[PDB]
Amino acid sequence: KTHVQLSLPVLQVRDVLVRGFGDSVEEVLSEARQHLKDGTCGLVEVEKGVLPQLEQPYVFIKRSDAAPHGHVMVELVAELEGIQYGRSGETLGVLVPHVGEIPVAYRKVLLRK
Repeated sequence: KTHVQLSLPVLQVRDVLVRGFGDSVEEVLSEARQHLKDGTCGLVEVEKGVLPQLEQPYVFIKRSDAAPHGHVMVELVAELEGIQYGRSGETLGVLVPHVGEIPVAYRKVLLRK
């Protein structure tokens, strides 16, 4: 399938133990997709002060369209030193590894895989 319904745990930035997916744009997009497939991916909602507490490159989920079965359609965009790799809509948050942190909510998305 081109799209997968996922429910992503929403983490507080100060709880996150592993604050990025790796060291290159290509690695972070790769690892993000592996963790999404394995159910080991969390979501941090972007507000003032959040991104400087996480590791670059960043992997965003961005709205890809205007929401089947409650799931917003999203795709992955990476960012490194102010350059983005991909072009999409509004940021729903930044993806991070999930290693058992307690979430504050769940975000239902339809992920373009």
